[PDB]
Amino acid sequence: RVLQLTLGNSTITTQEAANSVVAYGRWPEYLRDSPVDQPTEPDVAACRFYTLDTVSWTKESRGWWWKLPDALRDMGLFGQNMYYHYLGRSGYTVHVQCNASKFHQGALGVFAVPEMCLAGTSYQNANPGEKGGTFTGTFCPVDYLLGNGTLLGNAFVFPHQIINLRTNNCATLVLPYVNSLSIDSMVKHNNWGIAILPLAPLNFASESSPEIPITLTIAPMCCEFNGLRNITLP
Amino acid sequence: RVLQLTLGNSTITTQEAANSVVAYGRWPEYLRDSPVDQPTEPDVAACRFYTLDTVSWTKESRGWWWKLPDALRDMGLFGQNMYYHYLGRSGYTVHVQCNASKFHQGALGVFAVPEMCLAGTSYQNANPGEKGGTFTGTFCPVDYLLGNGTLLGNAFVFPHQIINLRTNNCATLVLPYVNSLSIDSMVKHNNWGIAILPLAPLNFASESSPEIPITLTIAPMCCEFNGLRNITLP
Amino acid sequence: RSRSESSIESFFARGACVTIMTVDNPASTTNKDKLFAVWKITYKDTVQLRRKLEFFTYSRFDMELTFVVTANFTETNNGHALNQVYQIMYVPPGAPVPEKWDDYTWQTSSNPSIFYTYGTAPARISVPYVGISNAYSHFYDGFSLNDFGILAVRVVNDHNPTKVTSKIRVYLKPKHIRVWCPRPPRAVAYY
Amino acid sequence: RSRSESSIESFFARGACVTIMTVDNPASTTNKDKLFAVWKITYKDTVQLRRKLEFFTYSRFDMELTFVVTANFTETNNGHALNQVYQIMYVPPGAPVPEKWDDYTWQTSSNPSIFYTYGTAPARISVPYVGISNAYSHFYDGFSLNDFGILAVRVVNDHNPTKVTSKIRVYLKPKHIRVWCPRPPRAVAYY
Amino acid sequence: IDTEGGYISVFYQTRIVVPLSTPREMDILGFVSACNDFSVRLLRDTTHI
Repeated sequence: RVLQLTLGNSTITTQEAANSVVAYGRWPEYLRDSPVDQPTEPDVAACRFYTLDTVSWTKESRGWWWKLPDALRDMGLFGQNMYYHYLGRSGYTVHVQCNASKFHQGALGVFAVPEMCLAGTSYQNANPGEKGGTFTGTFCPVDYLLGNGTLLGNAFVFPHQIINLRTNNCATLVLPYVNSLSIDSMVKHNNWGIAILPLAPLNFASESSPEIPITLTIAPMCCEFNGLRNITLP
Repeated sequence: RVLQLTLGNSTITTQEAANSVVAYGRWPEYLRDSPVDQPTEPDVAACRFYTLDTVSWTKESRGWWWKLPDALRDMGLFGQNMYYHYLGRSGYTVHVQCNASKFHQGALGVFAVPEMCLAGTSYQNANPGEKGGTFTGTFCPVDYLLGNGTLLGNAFVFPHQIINLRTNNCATLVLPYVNSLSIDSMVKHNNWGIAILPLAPLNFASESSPEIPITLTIAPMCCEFNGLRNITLP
Repeated sequence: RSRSESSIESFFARGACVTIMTVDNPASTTNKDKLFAVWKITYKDTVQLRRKLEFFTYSRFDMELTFVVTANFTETNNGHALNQVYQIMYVPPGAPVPEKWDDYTWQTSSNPSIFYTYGTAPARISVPYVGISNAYSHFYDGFSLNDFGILAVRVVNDHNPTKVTSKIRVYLKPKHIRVWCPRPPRAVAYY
Repeated sequence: RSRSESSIESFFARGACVTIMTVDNPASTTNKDKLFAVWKITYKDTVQLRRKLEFFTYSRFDMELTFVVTANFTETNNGHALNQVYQIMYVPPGAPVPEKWDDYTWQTSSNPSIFYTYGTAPARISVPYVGISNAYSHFYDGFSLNDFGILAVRVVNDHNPTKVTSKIRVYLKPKHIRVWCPRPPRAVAYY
Repeated sequence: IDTEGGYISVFYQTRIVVPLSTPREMDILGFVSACNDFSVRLLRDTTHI
């Protein structure tokens, strides 16, 4: 069975979004009552599954990472909205599938990390746009650290899902908007940050594709923006 | 008394739109029933009063003219819509005021002309964009002809209104969409064309502004576009 | 007083020769190309009709076409011949138009055809509105004029050894007309 | 939008000259065999019709046949003659076809006949479906193609001393058609 | 006749990964047809020789 999800001009097929995890079990929604609260609401075409360029997981692949909204600082509309607008706030459904054959043992951890400050500093350095940033096992923040001198084994606190190949081959984190504010400048501040690390090292059979692809399908949800609308009076 | 008309981010003050004329007494509206008819409906921000650069009417001014939609081939949004879209159709309220002092005798005729083929040939030649095109009294199509070797005196057939200065100083034509089709390529085909000619020659008192300004405030109404939306099926 | 005589129809509806197609009997001797004559139906030649139409911007109209044929021998010689018969081909818009005398197009099933035998009741057919759009236009303010097909005529009797020229007046007469957006009329002069 | 213009009829139903029978006046002088001309009605010559038919495997159709006749003297001589009259014989399937000019077959009562006097309204008849089976076939996968009769034409005025050749176009036009088992169409090329 | 109509492209989104010696040469077939809304008008045969 395969569900075919649609968001206007975009469509994604999904085996079974049974293993969907909403971070902190909070579904993303708009700003509740708590016009005057300037909720410019363009939930039309900026809410379509976008697809980042796939990375090629290999034997010695350390890991990948993308900041959000950053990633979509170009995905057409949404990327636009993050300029004609000063303020905004979107949740996001991140949908990571990585099709592989039944002969590829391996396992990835997808970690959504609120305010993912990757340590070891210059805007561009920490914003790899749409191609994401990679880790290293010794610029590239240390993998088993996630920049921040932490022991990997604890990552699992952060909304996470494990793509153990000999089972599900997809994963879907659902991040809701999270921040110390109620709305904010979507451009200069990346609420989330998705890191994908290989837990079990990718291994396969003799003559088989030695580099399985993994795609990210980030769809901004219930997004909104500030206001330019002023007011007049007679 | 002055009415203050609003269309989102734009606002126009108008003395009294009492002398408003709808061409052929047909108000512009959308495509009636006569989704399947692919009526992509973005009647949001493309429907705001735009304002063309004012022309300076003088003694020896012959006349001016603008093709529509052409004119708005740049007025932000609407101009955009005429590219991301293949098909479209908009009416328009054209609102021509020309503030002058009580000491300026003069009179203009505003003529809306469906399919205004200005004769004497190269796209750019017949599409002066937003600054409009001017006439001449002998490139510049002959004024008392409107290109087409016609006698001026008959213009009045075409939806028209006369700005006789010693009376109303504004004029508002309301064109509805007109064409041999039901929808069309807004870009390569100018449904209307507004020509403003001075009937009574502009004259004034000794030391007074010798060049009264006339502004055009074209607001596209009930506009719509073709479709990119395809369809899938299991 | 009444308006009747000036309604749209009463105005437009009027037989008007719009052209004279001329062909020559396929005299195997020296007939060069007069073998067949072909005309693309367009008002743009008859000032008269043309003018009345440009009084508006748009219009629809089932056009009816009558045919009057007239022959005569070119040589005062003992010109004998058997009653000839003309073929009248209507070529609907966007269809190939004959080139040769015996181009396959005459045979081609699409084209409605007429075999008028000389000296008889004038031939007649009536193509309905054939605009691809919703009305023929008379003016345009865009880039890449409409079609109404082509007439094609050719004699069918073949090896006649006596040249027999023939004119064919076409009398087009707009029927069921309807117009839109009147415009000032052009001075008689420019045409 | 509507489908009408592409229904089976609207598609097939179209006058198409399928051949030109040519005969000569029985000029007792030297006329050899052009005395009469005979054609076995078969689509298999008009690529056009042929093709549209092979789009299917089976079909039934009352065929209507019009006749257009055209004469002219062969000699520029003072060619005189009285309005000739042609005989048009329809020979239903499995019937003997004329051989001589004056073979008994012209007289034979079975054969429906037409006497068209030159220079008049084109002759016309319409044989109904005449398949011995339940539909004409277009393809066969067995052993020992169908018939639709024969046309036969001969001039009737006899001792004319002026040779008068005449073509007779036949304009067959399928009517009340019905088809079965559509098949991919053959490339224009092979015919 | 001749000039628009649109296009349809197919992009490798991800490489076509496979298990064992299975060949790295798949193939794809393409179909086309009309839907109920399709219709035609003004017949015009051209076939000749």
